[PDB]
Amino acid sequence: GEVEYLCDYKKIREQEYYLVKWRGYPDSESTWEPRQNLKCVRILKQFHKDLERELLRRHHRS
Repeated sequence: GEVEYLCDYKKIREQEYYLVKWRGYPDSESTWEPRQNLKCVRILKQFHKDLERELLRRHHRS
């Protein structure tokens, strides 16, 4: 299975999950996958940096 891109992130409650858009599936077929299922470290880093910037934007608002 190859991750094309990550769509979202959640943590319940110790366990982290990622909404994964799979290569060869349409966008609406993305599925939630626990961190250990995934090998795509570059994509994870880019995803996290992107989200970090958005939370920082929000932190500054306050």
